[PDB]
Amino acid sequence: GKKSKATKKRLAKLDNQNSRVPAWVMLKTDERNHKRRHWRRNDTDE
Amino acid sequence: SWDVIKHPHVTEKAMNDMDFQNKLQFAVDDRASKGEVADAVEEQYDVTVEQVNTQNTMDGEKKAVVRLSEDDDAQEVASRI
Amino acid sequence: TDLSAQKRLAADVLDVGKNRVWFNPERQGDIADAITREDVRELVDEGAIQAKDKKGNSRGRARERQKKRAKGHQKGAGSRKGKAGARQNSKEDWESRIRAQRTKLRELRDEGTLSSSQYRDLYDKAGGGEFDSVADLERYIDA
Amino acid sequence: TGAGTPSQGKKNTTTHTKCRRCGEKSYHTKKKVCSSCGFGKSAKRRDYEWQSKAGE
Amino acid sequence: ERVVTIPLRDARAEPNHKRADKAMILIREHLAKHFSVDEDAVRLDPSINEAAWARGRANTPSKIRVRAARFEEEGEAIVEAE
RNA sequence: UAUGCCAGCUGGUGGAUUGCUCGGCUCAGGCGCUGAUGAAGGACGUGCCAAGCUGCGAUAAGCCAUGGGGAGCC
RNA sequence: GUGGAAGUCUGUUAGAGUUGGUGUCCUACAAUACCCUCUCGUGAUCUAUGUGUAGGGGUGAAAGGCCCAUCGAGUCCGGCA
RNA sequence: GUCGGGUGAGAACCCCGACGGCCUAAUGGAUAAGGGUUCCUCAGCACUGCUGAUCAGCUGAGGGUUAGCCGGUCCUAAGUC
RNA sequence: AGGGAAACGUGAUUCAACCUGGGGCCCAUGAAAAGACGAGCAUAGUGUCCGUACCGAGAACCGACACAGGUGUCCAUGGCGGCGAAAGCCAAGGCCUGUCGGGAGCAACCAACGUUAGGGAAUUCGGCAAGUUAGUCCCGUACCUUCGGAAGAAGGGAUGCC
RNA sequence: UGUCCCAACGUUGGGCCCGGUGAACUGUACAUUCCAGUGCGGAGUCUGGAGACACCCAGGGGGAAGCGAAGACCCUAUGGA
Ligand SMILES: [Cl-]
Ligand SMILES: [Cl-]
Ligand SMILES: [Mg+2]
Ligand SMILES: [Mg+2]
Ligand SMILES: [Mg+2]
Ligand SMILES: [Mg+2]
Ligand SMILES: [Mg+2]
Ligand SMILES: [Mg+2]
Ligand SMILES: [Mg+2]
Ligand SMILES: [Mg+2]
Ligand SMILES: [Mg+2]
Ligand SMILES: [Mg+2]
Ligand SMILES: [Mg+2]
Ligand SMILES: [Mg+2]
Ligand SMILES: [Mg+2]
Ligand SMILES: [Mg+2]
Ligand SMILES: [Mg+2]
Ligand SMILES: [Mg+2]
Ligand SMILES: [Mg+2]
Ligand SMILES: [Mg+2]
Ligand SMILES: [Mg+2]
Ligand SMILES: [Mg+2]
Ligand code: NA
Ligand code: NA
Ligand code: NA
Ligand code: NA
Ligand code: NA
Ligand code: NA
Ligand code: NA
Ligand code: NA
Ligand code: NA
Ligand code: NA
Ligand code: NA
Ligand code: NA
Repeated sequence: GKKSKATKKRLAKLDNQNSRVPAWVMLKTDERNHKRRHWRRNDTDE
Repeated sequence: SWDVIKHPHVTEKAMNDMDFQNKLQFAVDDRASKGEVADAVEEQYDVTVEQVNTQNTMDGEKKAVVRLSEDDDAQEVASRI
Repeated sequence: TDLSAQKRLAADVLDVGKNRVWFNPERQGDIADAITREDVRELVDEGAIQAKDKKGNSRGRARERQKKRAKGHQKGAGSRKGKAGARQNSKEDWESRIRAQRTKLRELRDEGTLSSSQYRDLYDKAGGGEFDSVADLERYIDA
Repeated sequence: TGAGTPSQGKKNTTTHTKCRRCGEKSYHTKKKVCSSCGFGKSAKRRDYEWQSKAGE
Repeated sequence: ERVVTIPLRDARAEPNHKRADKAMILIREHLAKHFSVDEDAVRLDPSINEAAWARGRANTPSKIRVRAARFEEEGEAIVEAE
């Protein structure tokens, strides 16, 4: 498939949202990422 | 108004280009052309841009591989920041 | 130790199939430490990494058969599998024969043995398939 | 051929995409019309009274 | 140490396409018994392996002469073709 | 007296029950238009480290003025 | 003899199809699969991508077949408790 | 697959060698769609993997895609707005 | 220039690609437009913007799954074989991941399958299933027929190696 | 010509034992049953007898009018298409 510049931006953001809640936030909140998306098990939009 | 140069892209590969090819890599505003990147670069570091290669990254940002003239030395230009 | 990464590298550096690269069992540790293509070339030069040789099918037995068949053997009814016209293309064979006979008559003409009228008569007869071969043509020529 | 599983295999065509106007993935790239907001068909936004109970 | 002849007739009890494997097991079992040692301690030199697999996985030889030695602090045997 | 039946005891599983309420539901009074001076909505950004939410818009959890407020804040 | 015609023949060439085994499977590998067998294979042929036709309407070499596992009138939500 | 060996707290299935095999219009090589970071490296094993795992398409963190002359871009097709 | 450890060949045959001709067929007639040519040469400057990773499948796609299904193109000239892009065997390349293993001569029973004396369809709704036959050449070929065909009719013989 | 007379032997993968992984169907209760009888006329459970020490492994499926599906057949509905 041939992706456009926009599409590429979106996939990129999606990848970034795919990170984990940083360790420090755990400590700062005295205590999960519900938007975790696997490439195979999940499906993005467009 | 948006600025052309965002910051220096410093990674192992960026180093190799700098030490062996006299190139500097930067994170630039994706609306910027090679031409603009070239100018912005010369005016900020006072050097002579020979060539610019761009790539829209999977990081949402635009990367520019800027090669300086033999007259200038990437290693040094980068050492002052 | 896991040298699968290196295998991939050596195969590209030696320019050979991964399956042909050979790593010296006594130097896993060192190869294990090979991280760069250059590290690889280096171990290659020390002969710690080498490339096995590729085989080729022997054409020995093929050649002997080729000889027998070139001499006229091993082609009996019991050795044919395709239809006759398959073993020899009838149209292709006719083009061979007719050209021979047309080249023949062409020479005798220039050569003077045949008058452009005798030739013409023979040519037309040949195109009409009256001569089984050049020899048969020559024979007929001699009345 | 089974209209089931075996017919699912040819489904590699892209139709509904991320809509420029509403942000939903309902912009039919072949029709150039959004099935969600109506973008490409109507200047006004797509909306219907049946999207909710009659008295609400 | 000594030279022993291992019968591999029992590998025919195992499905034919897998004789080699079974034979290799018999050989280890044999040495372990005849040299009073744990089958864990029996080391077969590759030569033996190559002998058994010589005509493929399905055509193992009916016997095999094997040279073995016994020793060390936990008890063991090292063997090889002959 | 194995396999085992009934009841209980100690521990567990489970999350009922009781207690609690940052949420709902309904009534009532007030109030009430926005947009080409580009709205509402969306997208993508924006933090020292920042994934979500909120805010904000390349001056990006913010800039300025006046009033309030006060020794704390981010 | 030459020529090389054909909704022509043989053909697991590629590809298309789906006759029998009422085999295997039947909480499957699979909400239509596996194997052997079998039919077509220069044509009314097969096929990719693009494109048109929309629900009492399409499309149909016609079986009430097909229109996203949905068809003697699709699907979704509403009428609707 | 088998015998040795490597690493490791742990090895039938992670890695090296030999021996034995499998794939030949594909189980090889290059790609369209589609996927969307799955690519490489390092660090790991609570999850995922039809057993195990020191391995991984898994978990975490980093890195990676450079064009006047390859595509788009331009033209016009059925047709569409 | 490059590349090769080295040698760093010469001729030939058959010849995919590519080029260029001739014939035949249609109650079927086999796009368009941009653009190029037409229309020289030197030197110099400019050539921005988007894609570019990887999978491309018995684990990266669709099918709820690391699904025995489905999914387009190019490589159709690797060797023996042979009519062959067929079988079978083997290179190059890939793989031991169509991913759980250990043990019993390993019984009954089941799935796939081999061989069964004498008989030979008695089996069964039915020859279902299985089997027989087979490639190639020579001889030879009935009824019928729309004169095309029937036809590989049938039937008979040959077939290796040196 | 193993379709049959009439079956036999063998080959591979299961089946059986062991390590690891690890579901579903189904369940008012009780339940070791058999022969008879009786009952809404088709009973493991009533009545009379008979038999019956408990547990477990493997089997081929006689019974639980076995499990699966608010019977398609038929009739009825001031039902539908
Ligand atoms: Cl491209
Ligand atoms: Cl010609
Ligand atoms: Mg990342
Ligand atoms: Mg680019
Ligand atoms: Mg001819
Ligand atoms: Mg359907
Ligand atoms: Mg035909
Ligand atoms: Mg055919
Ligand atoms: Mg179409
Ligand atoms: Mg009908
Ligand atoms: Mg649907
Ligand atoms: Mg990887
Ligand atoms: Mg690792
Ligand atoms: Mg690439
Ligand atoms: Mg798999
Ligand atoms: Mg018999
Ligand atoms: Mg009879
Ligand atoms: Mg009878
Ligand atoms: Mg039959
Ligand atoms: Mg009923
Ligand atoms: Mg009826
Ligand atoms: Mg009616
Ligand atoms: Na996906
Ligand atoms: Na940056
Ligand atoms: Na108001
Ligand atoms: Na945040
Ligand atoms: Na003629
Ligand atoms: Na079939
Ligand atoms: Na309708
Ligand atoms: Na309704
Ligand atoms: Na050949
Ligand atoms: Na495995
Ligand atoms: Na039989
Ligand atoms: Na039963």
